[PDB]
Amino acid sequence: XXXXXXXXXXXXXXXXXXXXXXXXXXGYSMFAVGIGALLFGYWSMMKWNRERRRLQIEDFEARIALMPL
Amino acid sequence: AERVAAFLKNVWAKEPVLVASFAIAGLAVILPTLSPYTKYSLMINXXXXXXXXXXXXXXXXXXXXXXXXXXXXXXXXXXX
Repeated sequence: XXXXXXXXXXXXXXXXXXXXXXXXXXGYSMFAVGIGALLFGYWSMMKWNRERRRLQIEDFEARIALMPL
Repeated sequence: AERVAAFLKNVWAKEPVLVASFAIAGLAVILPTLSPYTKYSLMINXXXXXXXXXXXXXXXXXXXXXXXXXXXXXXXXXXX
């Protein structure tokens, strides 16, 4: 018997198929997070600015209180 | 709709960044006129003293007292 190269089929590798698929973000869903992060962003930032006003008047008060300076 | 809904989607299709350049900048003009909070920001801006206080001579004056904690003039109490 003579032995040569043998053939293999099984699944035939599956040639030409789109492996690319959309993931995580769809379109409308990411905009709700996007503007949602903005709405949370400005609201939390301005609370510290109002807290800065408590310091702002009190810091400049030191110059008014000190006249022997 | 002729230009409100028909022409708006055309801007989204070709060059979609143009939508944000008109909408965000447009709201920046409308909001500070209609919202009832803008007048509060000017109040604190005028209340914060940059220069030292000036003493005036008192001769029959209303709403004027000593430097000690007392009801005089107005004094800011807007939010804590």
